[PDB]
Amino acid sequence: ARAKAKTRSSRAGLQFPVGRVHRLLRKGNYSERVGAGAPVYLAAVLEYLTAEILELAGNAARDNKKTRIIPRHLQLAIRNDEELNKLLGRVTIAQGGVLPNIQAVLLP
Amino acid sequence: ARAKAKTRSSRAGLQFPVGRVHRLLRKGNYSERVGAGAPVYLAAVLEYLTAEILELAGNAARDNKKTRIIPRHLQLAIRNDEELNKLLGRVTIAQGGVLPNIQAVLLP
Amino acid sequence: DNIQGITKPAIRRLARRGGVKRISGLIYEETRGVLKVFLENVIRDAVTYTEHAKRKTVTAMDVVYALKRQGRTLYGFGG
Amino acid sequence: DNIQGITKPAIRRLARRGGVKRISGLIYEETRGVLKVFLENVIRDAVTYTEHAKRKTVTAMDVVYALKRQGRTLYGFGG
Amino acid sequence: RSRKESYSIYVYKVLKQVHPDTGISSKAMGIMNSFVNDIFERIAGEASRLAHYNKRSTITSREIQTAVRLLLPGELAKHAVSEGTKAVTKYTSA
Amino acid sequence: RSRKESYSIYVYKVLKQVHPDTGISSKAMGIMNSFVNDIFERIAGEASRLAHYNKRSTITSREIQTAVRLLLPGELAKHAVSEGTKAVTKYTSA
Amino acid sequence: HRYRPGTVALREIRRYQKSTELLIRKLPFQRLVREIAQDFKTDLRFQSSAVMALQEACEAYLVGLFEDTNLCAIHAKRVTIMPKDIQLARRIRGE
Amino acid sequence: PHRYRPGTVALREIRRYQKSTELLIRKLPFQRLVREIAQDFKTDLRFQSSAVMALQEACEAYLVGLFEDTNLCAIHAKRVTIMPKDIQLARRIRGE
DNA sequence: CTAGGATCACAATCCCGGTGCCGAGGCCGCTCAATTGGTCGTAGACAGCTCTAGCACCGCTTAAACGCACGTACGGAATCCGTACGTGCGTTTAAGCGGTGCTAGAGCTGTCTACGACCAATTGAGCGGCCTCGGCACCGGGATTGTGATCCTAG
DNA sequence: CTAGGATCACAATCCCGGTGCCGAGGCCGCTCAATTGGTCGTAGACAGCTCTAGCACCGCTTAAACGCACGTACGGATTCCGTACGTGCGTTTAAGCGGTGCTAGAGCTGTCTACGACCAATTGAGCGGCCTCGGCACCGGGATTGTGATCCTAG
Repeated sequence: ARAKAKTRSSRAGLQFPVGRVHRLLRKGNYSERVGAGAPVYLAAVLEYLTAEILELAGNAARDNKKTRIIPRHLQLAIRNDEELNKLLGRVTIAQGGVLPNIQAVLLP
Repeated sequence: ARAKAKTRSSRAGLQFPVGRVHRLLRKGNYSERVGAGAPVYLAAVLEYLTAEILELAGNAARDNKKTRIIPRHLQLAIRNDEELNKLLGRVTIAQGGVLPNIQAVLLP
Repeated sequence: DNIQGITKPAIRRLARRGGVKRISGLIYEETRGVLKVFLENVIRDAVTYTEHAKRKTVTAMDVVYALKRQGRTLYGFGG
Repeated sequence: DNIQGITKPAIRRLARRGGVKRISGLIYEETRGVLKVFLENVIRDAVTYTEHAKRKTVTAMDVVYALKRQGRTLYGFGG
Repeated sequence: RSRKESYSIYVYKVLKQVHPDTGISSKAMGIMNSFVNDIFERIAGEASRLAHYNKRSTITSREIQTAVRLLLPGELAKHAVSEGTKAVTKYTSA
Repeated sequence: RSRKESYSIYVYKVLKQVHPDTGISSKAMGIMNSFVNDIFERIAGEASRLAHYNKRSTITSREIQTAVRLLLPGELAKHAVSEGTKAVTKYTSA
Repeated sequence: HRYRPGTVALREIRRYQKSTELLIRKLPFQRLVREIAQDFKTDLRFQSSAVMALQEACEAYLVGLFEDTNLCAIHAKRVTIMPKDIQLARRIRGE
Repeated sequence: PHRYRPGTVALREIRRYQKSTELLIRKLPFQRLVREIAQDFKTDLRFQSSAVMALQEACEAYLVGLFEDTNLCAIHAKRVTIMPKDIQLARRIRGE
């Protein structure tokens, strides 16, 4: 009898699907061959980024006394961080609105 | 004895290399399969665009009493045609310079 | 004249989200023109995508793609 | 002190190609800063490409690629 | 009918790791799916370009690392690379 | 000795067709090579995306045509499509 | 009681900058979209989510433009946006 | 003797430099700057001559474009003198 | 009698407790895509070698940068006018919502065939290398354009 | 006596002619990459069916748009000042060019091994469907923040 199936995600201690990432790379017309480490690395990077943005959005929600993340919270989190703003510069978050910003010259 | 080799450019009445375009498409990680007509179409389009640019540059050279096309002539040809300028909007032509343009408000 | 459906108060609301305090009377027509140009461009690319798929219904994915290729990536509608 | 090598008359020449007639005295430092930022960005990406190839010499193709990925495609140096 | 794959399950796992008592709306889940797909494409495409430039046929962890350095700004890259490296190490030791 | 392929011969042929008495400098030839490579990779990339969106594995003349319509502005696309169509027709009749 | 010019304008700025709802009426926008699309292909249908996506993109674009128009006005020592500010913004943006 | 009014020589220079295509930054100082900047990323870095030329071409194109947008901003504020606040505005609107 | 601050009116916003609804999160069945184990071929890592071009230095010429003097025109502040955008009340209109009905076409499935990949052979087109000559850059002189200002003129 | 056009002195730029040099265009050898001929198989074209989701219409109910009016404050024109930037000249400096010498490292070739593709069997992870219930949006009504002006006083 063979060994119990152990997912590549679990071997790497990741939540993101390594097998799926591998398939998407192989079938995405990117290269002829795909190394064994490429899906692991990519999955880890995508998991880190989503953890970061979820953490910041949850913080914004908590600051707004809310328990569910909505697009507004995602926009607040993204626009208030210089690095995430620079990464997501040309991205429009649906139902995100804008940051409260009034020019100092307009105040009474 | 087989038949004399006839290039796919000559069969299509093209100056651009259909065979080369086909090879570049197959080995460029674009798709799994490449149709027989794709290289012909692409080559024809490339040829047309090249002809257009070269014609406009030669005209600029002839207007400047010159026999050889230089980067300057190419820049002039591209920036003086709205459509070619739009296509090559975010492109910098080395040693091309700029179009003579002085704001009307600055004139004596 | 469906362009007139973009009313004076809609444009004022859009300006107020943009932080504009005072608005000239000539802004409304300019804005209408700008919007028309933008829309034409996006719709023309979305329809091109639709026609390539041999479909008769513009899908949200056609729009998303059109925006993407124009450098105006939209998040929330499947990509 | 090599940023100072971009002298006042060089900046004036660049402005004159840009069609500028009158130049404030404070423009030179601003321009130097802008150029520094731009250069840093491009060189950073070119060096990244160089390091990936395990090379010790920055090639013109590294620069071309760096410019390309920043939306400043350069024609005339092999791509 | 039929399957449309998405990253919902994995987004929800990560959210439960970082905020156990915080949920997420369907519209935010759609935003997070679009985000993950977009970043995936950006990284894979730059790894592909890197590979092609150097006349290589295999996308390895090195290509991914370089792409991450090129795409992610500042400290994001620093931490992302660290995360990726740790994962690879753990994976290589099973 | 390392051979580097380029479009020089074909750019010169076309020039000689449109301007028999006009030559071209090496720097202009480099500009025209860069141009041809750039437009090639724009068109091919768009055709690839189109194919992928529709879950197709083959790039055909239809994909190229659509990619031309999407990329080339205004009348450029009208004439380019015509040129491409003529070539395919001529090619199909050998 | 009559509020001085500007008070209500700032109150509206705060209100709309705090909210996220779409500000253009749906039915007129849909009509505009369909009218524009008519010139490209006849008898076109539209998914509800296609129209919503278009509206979202258009609104975002216009808000961004108004922001850049406002910066231009402030730089010309004005507080009123004018067509010349939109034109300048667009020119500099590359549009 | 003869003195040209302010503006005459400035317009003559505009015409001359807009008609010519030569590089306007001295090569040796630019090279030094490039090497100084690259030094912070990796040591003992060599540079192809065509790498430096490419950098100089890109930088000069970028700066010319920026000066053009700075000039438009100045003209819109009813000035003829470009000032740091014009460069800043241009860059902000450009997204830089 | 005036300027400034104190005080007042009261409109808009925020906060709180109560209602209730419909979307998010969890559970169950299934199915297909990920895993395991083994085979095989070739892509790239590593070693070694060559030869090119990038770096360092020196001398000489001269073009460009620099510093200073002078003047003028342009940015900026101040004042006044007036019009035209803002705030608000009243009337109108059509957006929004809920419901009903029809049908077009998007999505899926089954079958088949033809179009593209792969292989072997072969051959000619294109690339490196060498070579010559004429097109353009430069220098010199001259004709012309243009700026700045002194002069004569009609009024 | 002026504003205006005419005339002038002068520097800068365009134009014509001669010289020369080095880059461009052509010829040659060969080699490798493109063409010819054939086979195999699976991807896409075409036909048929389903049902979903788009389109069209109708009736109330307000919410929002349109219109008009009174007025203040913001845009814009005009004037004056002073200083900061343009223009020009003499001095200094270091850029540009040529020539030499050297060696690090880029680029290529050959071997071989480890690693990634591929296939068959297995199965458990992930997707569709159903359901429940609690987080949220909404409402009424008080407490609070804020704008505007009326009142009071020392000055």
